[PDB]
Amino acid sequence: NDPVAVARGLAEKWRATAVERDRAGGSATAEREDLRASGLLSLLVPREYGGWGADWPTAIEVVREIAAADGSLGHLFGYHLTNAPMIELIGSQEQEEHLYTQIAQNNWWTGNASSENNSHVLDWKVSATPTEDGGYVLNGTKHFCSGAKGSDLLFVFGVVQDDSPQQGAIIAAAIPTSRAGVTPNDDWAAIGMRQTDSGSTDFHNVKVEPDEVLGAPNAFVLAFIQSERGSLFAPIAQLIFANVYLGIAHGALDAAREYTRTQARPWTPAGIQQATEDPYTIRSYGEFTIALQGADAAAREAAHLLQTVWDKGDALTPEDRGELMVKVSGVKALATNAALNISSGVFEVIGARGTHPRYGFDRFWRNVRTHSLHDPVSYKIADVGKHTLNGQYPIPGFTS
Amino acid sequence: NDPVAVARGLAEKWRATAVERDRAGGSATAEREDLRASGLLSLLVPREYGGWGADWPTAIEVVREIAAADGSLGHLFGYHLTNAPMIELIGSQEQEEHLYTQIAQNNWWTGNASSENNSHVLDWKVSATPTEDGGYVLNGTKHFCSGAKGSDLLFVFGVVQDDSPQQGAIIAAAIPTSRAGVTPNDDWAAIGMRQTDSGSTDFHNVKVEPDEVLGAPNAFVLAFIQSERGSLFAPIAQLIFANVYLGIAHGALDAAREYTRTQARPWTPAGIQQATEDPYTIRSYGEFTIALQGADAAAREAAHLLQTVWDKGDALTPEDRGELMVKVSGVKALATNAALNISSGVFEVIGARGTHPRYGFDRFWRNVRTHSLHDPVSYKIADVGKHTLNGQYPIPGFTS
Repeated sequence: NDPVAVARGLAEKWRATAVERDRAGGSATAEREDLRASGLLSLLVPREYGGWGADWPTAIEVVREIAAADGSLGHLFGYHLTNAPMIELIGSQEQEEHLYTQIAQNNWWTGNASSENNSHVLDWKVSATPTEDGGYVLNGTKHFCSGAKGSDLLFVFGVVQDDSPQQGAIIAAAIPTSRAGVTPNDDWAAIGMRQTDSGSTDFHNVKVEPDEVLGAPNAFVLAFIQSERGSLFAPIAQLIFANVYLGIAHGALDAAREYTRTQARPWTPAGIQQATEDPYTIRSYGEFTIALQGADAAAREAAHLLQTVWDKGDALTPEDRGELMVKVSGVKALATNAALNISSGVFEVIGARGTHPRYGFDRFWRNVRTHSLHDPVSYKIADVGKHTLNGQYPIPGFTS
Repeated sequence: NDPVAVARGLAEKWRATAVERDRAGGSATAEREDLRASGLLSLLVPREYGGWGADWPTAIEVVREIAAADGSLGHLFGYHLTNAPMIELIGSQEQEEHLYTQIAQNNWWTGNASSENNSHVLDWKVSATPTEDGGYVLNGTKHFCSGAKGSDLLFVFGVVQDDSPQQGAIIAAAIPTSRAGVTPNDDWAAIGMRQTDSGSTDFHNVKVEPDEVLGAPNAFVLAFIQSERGSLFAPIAQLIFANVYLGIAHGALDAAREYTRTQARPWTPAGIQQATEDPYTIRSYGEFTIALQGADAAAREAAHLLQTVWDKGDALTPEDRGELMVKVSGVKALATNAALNISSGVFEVIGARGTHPRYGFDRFWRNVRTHSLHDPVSYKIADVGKHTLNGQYPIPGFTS
């Protein structure tokens, strides 16, 4: 009924273990179970199929709530949300009905071992060999996945690399993570985003049934070229990422605020009497708040635009998609730079004693600093620039 | 007799284990021994007493080289260098001859358990109780020390808090760290500066002998009020800190450069062929370099000014000290800002694979994010502003 309230409940529960979990790293097994039990995994699945049928702005509010409590869980959950929509972006009506129903009925976690955003297709590690029955066999190791480990349903891409008619095609499929031959490894380590389970997954002679293949061979690339509905992949993922960062930024700001009010001491050599009345501390909080004020407002407008474009279905035009991606690109930039600035900047007001690991105050920065590198913010900014000056739209792809 | 070359040798040696040492934290036992063996501990001790007799600019270059290798070791060594000068600043010539000679001949580490920079004196934790023979007994626990643990000679402050004529005076002393009742604890933990040994030290009925008391009771406070030679305490320490930050920034920049050249991949969706030819990567390296170019140049000028004021001895004037502190305050701000900006910003050019803990790339940011909070940069900036607008000099103290 009120997924945001549910998210708030989880956030409250998770704040108590936030420091220890960041320190420990590894999979957040108990928290993934909390999410499973909450029902939120089917947030975006249509109510027709047992899901919550939430709109994009609402699902984003949930992501933000979770991200503020825990950057890793925010990304884990937010990215999970982007997987199933692929089914209606490039998959068939039959697949939509079947898989949406199973996901909501079974409260499935979804994961991906999908695109290699910065490799030419014939160099991708996971190959797809066509079989006589119209399916494929997957082989190879996807070195960077998102939530494969711990997932029930895995959205995987492979490239046909033999010399058949499908040579070079990206094959998208949704298969059970528990299928023999699929090995999601426990090898994720990073300065931040430590509990996102973003390690490697091995595929050893993994069969993909014809009916598990989403769209035609190379459907995603064909959709990108045409700015068809499948080209909504990037604006959706990018807007979710931007909101994860904004959530992390709010988490950092609120943690700092509580510390300034309760633990911080005034700088007595400056004659300050109360930490909360230091004029530079006051200015810093104003600046943090104002940076988020603009970033959040922009992000909210972008979600409404995404809702509009989404609701057009296959009637969307390349212009609709391009205008959306430009707006989202700007939000990704605003969120990246606000979150980095705030998550680092709050230390100035917290002070020396707050560097103790018991506070884990650097987890916010480490989390944003890590994920913000998924794709280069410099080209987000450039895409916006090319639109402003030249009226040009981003070239659709996995990150633009 | 090229101490900088010796320091470069150590930096080389320390390279293979920089990541592991930051990860492990604790005390840098092996590296402290390397420094002991190198002879550098007596860098600023006059040649007449067995030391190198290096000037401030040279000593600072040594600190910078070490800080670039390892921020903790840079702080540890640089802060150690600031201890013995106290003997000249407020102690007698007899004490100079005695203590400088011991430090140099024994290759001693010096540590401190000195000022509580943000507490009124009657609230300081370490009390000093005068004794019949003209010495004192120390009691209490200094909660934040610098290299007390692992030191051979400890510079300690206590406050006279009994009803006596010396009531409220700060007593400075230099005692062997092994003096009965001194217990440097192994309780240092922080997000960065992990091997600086900055934990607490307990004093249980610790006797300070009459000849170990440096200057009259309250000598430092009296020297501050008059801008006497003792007031060089802050400009020395502050300039050292700024240069530790600059060293850390260079370390980060160099780590990034090597990674960009050898490991980074071009962003192929933008059509880039070589990571080293990306125009935004090039711009970022330019901005990092330029920020350090300005901060380093200002730092160098400040070191020359410190040398000039130092060389005046007791003839320095309050204006001399004031102009110096204003300059150093500016360097502290420049170094802080540059080091935070670079140590965070290099991630943008390194990219997602560089977030793996095996690279330890966040250690640079964690180190400067931590120490930069020692005293508030906002008041460094304000002190400069007050000089610029009003011609006012900073009020001399332990941090200004």
